[PDB]
Amino acid sequence: GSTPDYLMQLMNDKKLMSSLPNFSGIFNHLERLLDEEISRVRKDMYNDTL
Amino acid sequence: GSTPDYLMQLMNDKKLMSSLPNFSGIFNHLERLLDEEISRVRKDMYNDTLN
Ligand SMILES: [Ca+2]
Repeated sequence: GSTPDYLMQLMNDKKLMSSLPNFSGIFNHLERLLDEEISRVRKDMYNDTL
Repeated sequence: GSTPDYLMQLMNDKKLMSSLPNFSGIFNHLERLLDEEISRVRKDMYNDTLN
């Protein structure tokens, strides 16, 4: 039984990062790490179905 | 040994985040994910050594 609240919070962080490409551009890895966490979360929620 | 380039880039990102508390504070999880990746990287580099 999975909870969407975490995923929802992450995607709001992601929307925000997308809105600030100038800030994102001064970090080496920051936005990629958020993307990877989001992919991980979605995979987990789906796999707790199988 | 060296050069541990990925770790240095991450730790630079972390210092930059610390330097920008107002920017960091508008996100729910962003800085923690960075902290977690750093710990993971240091752990892997150390474990690769016990081989
Ligand atoms: Ca922190």
